[PDB]
Amino acid sequence: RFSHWVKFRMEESVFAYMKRRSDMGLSMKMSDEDLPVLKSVLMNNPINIGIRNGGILTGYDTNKVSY
Amino acid sequence: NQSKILTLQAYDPAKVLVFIGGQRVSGFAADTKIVITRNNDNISVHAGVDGEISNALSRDNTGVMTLSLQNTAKWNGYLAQWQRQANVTGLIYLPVQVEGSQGLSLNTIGWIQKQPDLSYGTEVGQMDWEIGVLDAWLSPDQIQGIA
Amino acid sequence: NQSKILTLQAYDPAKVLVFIGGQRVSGFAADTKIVITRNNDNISVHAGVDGEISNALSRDNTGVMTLSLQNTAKWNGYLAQWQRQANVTGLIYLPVQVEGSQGLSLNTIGWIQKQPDLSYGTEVGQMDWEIGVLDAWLSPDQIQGIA
Amino acid sequence: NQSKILTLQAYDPAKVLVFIGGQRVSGFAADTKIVITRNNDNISVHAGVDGEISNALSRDNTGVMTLSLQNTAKWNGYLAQWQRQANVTGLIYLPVQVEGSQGLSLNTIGWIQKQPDLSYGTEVGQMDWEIGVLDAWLSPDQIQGIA
Amino acid sequence: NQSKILTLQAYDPAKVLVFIGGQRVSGFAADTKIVITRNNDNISVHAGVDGEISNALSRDNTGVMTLSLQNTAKWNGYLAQWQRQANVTGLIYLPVQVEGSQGLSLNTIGWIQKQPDLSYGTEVGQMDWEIGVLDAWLSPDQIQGIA
Amino acid sequence: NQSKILTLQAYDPAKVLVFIGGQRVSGFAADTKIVITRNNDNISVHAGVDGEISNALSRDNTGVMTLSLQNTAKWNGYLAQWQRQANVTGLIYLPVQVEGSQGLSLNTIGWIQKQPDLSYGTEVGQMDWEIGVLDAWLSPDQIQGIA
Amino acid sequence: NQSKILTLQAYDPAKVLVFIGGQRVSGFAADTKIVITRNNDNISVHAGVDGEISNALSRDNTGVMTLSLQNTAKWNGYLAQWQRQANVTGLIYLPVQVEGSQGLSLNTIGWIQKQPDLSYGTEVGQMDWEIGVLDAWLSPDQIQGIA
Repeated sequence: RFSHWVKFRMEESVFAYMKRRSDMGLSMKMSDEDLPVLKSVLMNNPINIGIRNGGILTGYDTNKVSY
Repeated sequence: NQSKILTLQAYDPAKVLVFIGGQRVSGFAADTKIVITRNNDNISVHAGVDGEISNALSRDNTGVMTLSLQNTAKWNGYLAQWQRQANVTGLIYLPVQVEGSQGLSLNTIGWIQKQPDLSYGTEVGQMDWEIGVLDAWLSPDQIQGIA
Repeated sequence: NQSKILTLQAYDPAKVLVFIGGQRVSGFAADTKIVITRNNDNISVHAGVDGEISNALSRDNTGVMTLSLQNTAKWNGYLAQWQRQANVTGLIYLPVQVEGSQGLSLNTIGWIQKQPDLSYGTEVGQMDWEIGVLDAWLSPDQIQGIA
Repeated sequence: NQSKILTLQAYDPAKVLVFIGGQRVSGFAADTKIVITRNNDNISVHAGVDGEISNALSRDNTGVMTLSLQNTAKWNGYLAQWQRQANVTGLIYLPVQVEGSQGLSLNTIGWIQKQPDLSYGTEVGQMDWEIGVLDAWLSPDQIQGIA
Repeated sequence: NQSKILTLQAYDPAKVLVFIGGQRVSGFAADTKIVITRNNDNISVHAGVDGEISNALSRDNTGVMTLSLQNTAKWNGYLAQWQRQANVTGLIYLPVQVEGSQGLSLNTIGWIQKQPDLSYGTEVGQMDWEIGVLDAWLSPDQIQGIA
Repeated sequence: NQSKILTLQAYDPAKVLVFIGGQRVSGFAADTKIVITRNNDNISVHAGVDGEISNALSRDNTGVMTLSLQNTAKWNGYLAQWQRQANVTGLIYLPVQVEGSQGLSLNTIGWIQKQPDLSYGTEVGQMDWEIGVLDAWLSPDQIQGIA
Repeated sequence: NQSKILTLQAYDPAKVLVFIGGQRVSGFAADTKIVITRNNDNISVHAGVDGEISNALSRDNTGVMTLSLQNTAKWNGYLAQWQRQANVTGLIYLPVQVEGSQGLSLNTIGWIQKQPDLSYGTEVGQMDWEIGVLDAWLSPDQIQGIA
């Protein structure tokens, strides 16, 4: 269920931003100066709600690597 | 000496991208583009009479980010609208992101803390918007070879 | 580069209009015409011991506006009369307006907060009148394309 | 542009007359002749929690006037005698008047508030006498056309 | 203009005599010889709520006098001995006098308030002795024509 | 004079080694490499009414060390990772060492006290990391002939 | 004028001797060698309401002495060892002496009050050691003719 929810909401969140950004003209473009914003787009909708609700884990381990 | 060149590609300031709310900022000032600071130091030291030392970890990591824009820039309009939006509706937060071309990045949420001082004269002025950022841990992700 | 011209029409400082009480101000100083500031920041942050964060919306939006005039200007007379008028009769408020030629505007009411320092010497002096403005939200209305 | 000449007669600093006690002052310093200031701002603002705003009118209008004189001037003698006169007899007040050649005037009573710092060196020094003025409302009377 | 010559005899700084304890001081510094100041202003103003004004006459007239001497001067010895003299025996006071060549004089008693900062370097230093003067009313006696 | 040459071998700044955690630091700024300070003076003096003097020995010897690095340096990454490491896991301390080429050394443990102010502009910036050092007694060990 | 030559023998800064603990100091900085100051002024003045004046003699005469040394100097080692010596064993005091070539001398005991700020850069640095001196009465003994 968690995997299905993450998949659906990631697709939803990317599509909604892309369409809204293409409806004012100024459609997204494949360039190094425009692609990074997907980091915020993804970090916003699914991930920052999963962390708050506690489904997604965070912190540091011992494996000696961050979660 | 050429054996200690710290940057093999010249540092181009235009590579530094800033996204607020998902739109790329533009129209910056003359000398400095951004400044990122913390408010509180990392740990607190409580030293006893005889030299016993104990330390504490801070839990307030908020910082402040300054954004210099020419007062003729168009982005002054977007921030000015946003202030009134939040003052009435009560929605203040907004995603913030920074790209460390050859330095440290940043990716968090923030809000407009104060509005700058608008001045008109014989030269095109300047504005220093304060975007308080909720969490201000700098990220080394842009650097390669960090083991 | 010519693909990043931030102003296609040169910024002419004479387009900046200021109306106080319905009459157009004139007789300004050498370098700066006006400066607009707030007194209080927009929101207050109350952070708990364990990191719980909560925010509050300010309700004091008053600001201060400085108006530089040559001490030989005629408008010094109108402001000087107005001070005594309000001190006795008790009517202080007066409409204030600003035109952001290629920037942010302002339209509110204000009053004379303090009188400047009058000095006489070998050069024509200067005066900095303080016109406290009741509400200081800058308006982007002059800018086109604000969606 | 010649259509915005703010003064059709050159501002001659020698027209600024100052009378203390009925005698004309003379023997001034190099750069600045006088400076007039207030101590308190005009009104007080008491803003409530929810934004209710109410204002109060000040009732302390005293100001301070500085008078720069070369330490070789003869008028230093008259002020120095006056200090001792008032310290013993208890009569401090004395009429004060100022003529705003092309600016704001002043006409009130005042007293010597403090004595300056006397210094002797390789150049003729300077003295800054403080003449506290009981009431410091500037007068536009010298200006014509004030409707 | 030659009709406003404020001094018909050039001001010669060497005419300024200073006597402490009855011996003439000598060995002064490069720029400033002396500085005389008061500590308290002349009168106190107590203004009421509704504008009632009343004034008070001060009764502390003590001042401070600074005396610049080259650290190679011989008079540094006399002052240094005097400090220890008073610290043990308890006799501090000593007559002080000043001659206002073309200015204001002074004639009172005083004591050494503090000792300066002695510094040695590549240039002949300087010392600023503080001679607290019991009463600091400047005298116009040197000026003629004071009616 | 050649009989007072204080250094027979020129002082080469590159000999000054700094090791944090066992790795050699590199990528320093333009003018100053490091600065070491204490927080508290060595002893406390308690002087009585009649001149009785007694002294106390301090027991807080902590100091602060500043480390200037160009913001394009790679070592900014290692420190930035370390901050988060300690904030979560609670392990803050880390060995610190300094080599006094022709001066005083240092060898103790320390932690990152605060993070600097990151600024981006037309020139390669700078960063001032604060490495609080637990004990800050400078060591003369590099100097020969210390009897 | 040649009749007022204040020093018939040029002031040679190298004649100023400083002995700490019985060994002659050497390795000084570029501009200033030493600075001697007091902490408290000589007497206290208690003035009554009606002008009654009474004075008190101080009993705290401690001062501070600064000693500028190039950071490459060898004497930095001796002071650094001395700090640890006193911190553990508790013996802090040490004789101090100064020779006033053509000025005021000094002869008392003192201790190291604080350690300076050690900095490494592209130029040979500097250090300002603070040698608190128990009693700081300057002595005119070097001057002849003091009756």
